[PDB]
Amino acid sequence: KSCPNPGQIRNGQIDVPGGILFGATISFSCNTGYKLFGSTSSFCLISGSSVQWSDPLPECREIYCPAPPQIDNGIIQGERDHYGYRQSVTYACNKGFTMIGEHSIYCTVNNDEGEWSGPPPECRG
Repeated sequence: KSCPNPGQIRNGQIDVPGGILFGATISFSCNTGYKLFGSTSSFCLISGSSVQWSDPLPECREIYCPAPPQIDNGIIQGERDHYGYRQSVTYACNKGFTMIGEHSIYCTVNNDEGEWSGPPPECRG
C-alpha cells in the first residue's frame, strides 16, 4: 500500500498534496519556458493486486523562439541553434553603418510559443 517514489521531471515539478501511499494523487507541471506533454496527474492505485502509479511522468519540452531575423549591413554576433526563454541575440552593423535601434533582443514566451521582445535593429550608413 505504498507507491514508488514519484521521480524527477526534467524541467518540471511534481507536487504531492499529501503523501504517495494508496490513494494519493501527485500533479505534474513544467518550469517556465517549457510546456508539458503527457499526464498532468497520476494516482496511486492498486492495479490487479499491486500498488503503483496510474500515469507515467510527463516530459517538458523547451519552448523555442523562431530563428532570429537577419539585418542587412549587419550580423548576429554568434547566432544559436535554438533560442530559449531568457536567451538573447546581439546584433552588429558593418564598418560604415551606424546602428538605428535595438542592439540586442531576447527570447520571451507567449502562450507556449517563443517570440522575440522587439524588432531587430536596422543598420544605416
